Amino acid sequence: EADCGLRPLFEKKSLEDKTERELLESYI
Amino acid sequence: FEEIPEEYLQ
Amino acid sequence: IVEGSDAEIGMSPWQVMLFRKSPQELLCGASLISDRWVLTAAHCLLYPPWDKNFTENDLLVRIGKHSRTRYERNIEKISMLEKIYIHPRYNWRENLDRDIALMKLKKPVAFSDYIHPVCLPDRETAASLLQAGYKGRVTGWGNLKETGQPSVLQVVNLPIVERPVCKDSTRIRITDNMFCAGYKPDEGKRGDACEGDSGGPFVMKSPFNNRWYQMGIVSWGEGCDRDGKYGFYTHVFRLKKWIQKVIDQFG
Ligand SMILES: *[C@@H]1O[C@H](CO)[C@@H](O)[C@H](O)[C@H]1NC(C)=O
Ligand SMILES: NC(=[NH2+])NCCC[C@@H](N)C(=O)O
Ligand code: NA
Ligand code: NA
Repeated sequence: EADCGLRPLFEKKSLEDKTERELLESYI
Repeated sequence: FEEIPEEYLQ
Repeated sequence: IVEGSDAEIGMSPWQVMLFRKSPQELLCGASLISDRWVLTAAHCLLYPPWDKNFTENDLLVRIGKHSRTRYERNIEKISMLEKIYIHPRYNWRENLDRDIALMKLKKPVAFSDYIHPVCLPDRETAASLLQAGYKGRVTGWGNLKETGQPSVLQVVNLPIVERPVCKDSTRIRITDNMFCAGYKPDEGKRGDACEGDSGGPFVMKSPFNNRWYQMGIVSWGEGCDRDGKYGFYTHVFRLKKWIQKVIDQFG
């Protein structure tokens, strides 16, 4: 869908979940 | 498991 | 999920529970990819060695859940299946090659704070992110240990493993339609999917567009969280032409 993968309670509100940064830090 | 509404099992 | 943690509310709004009607029990995980389509592992629906061959009316899909066992009134939504589609070259005889299936819902599900679809990868997102060391996220209501069961949805982040290491960890023949993920013994950290997590999603958050993509489907393992073993995942992008053909022909 057009807004696939954007979570209402996180990305849509610019709130981060407690461990997504661990994923980002691995994308070197 | 808690029983689900019967509407979904019919 | 072994060595994971409780999910946050709305953390995985594409999570789907495959639920048997009678007896009422969890069968597998799955994921929401549109308002009418759910993705899962073929072995969740068809595995003749275990006399498993479910039909549409055997099953329900529960979407928007957090608690494993509770009926989450006003939050979860329960959908009936219109049709199951299993990959025509799913190899249940040998190694679970092409372990993928789609389920079309009888009616569209309403999106909410708790119900929202995941993206499927394009070629470029797959090439950029499916690299050894890059971490994805696995979620499910499966067992907490190989040898018990969680109150709420569990989550674990795990690194993709180099293909030679995947191959050298098992006697099973690995194919390009699979990848493996998990920590190595020397890495200290732990975690794996386990019984009941099958069919659920392995997701990655693209750093290019900040969207979550489903790269894998929980497919198979040897035990759970064993040192020197890795979880194996269906390679979603490599099977996407089949996904698209099904949705275009039947959607
Ligand atoms: C699974 O069951 C369906 C319906 O009974 C049948 O048509 C199909 O041949 C079965 N598949 C296998 C591999 O046995
Ligand atoms: N990654 C891992 N150790 N196992 C994945 C497959 C779980 C499957 N046996 C099931 O759900 O029964
Ligand atoms: Na091997
Ligand atoms: Na392991």
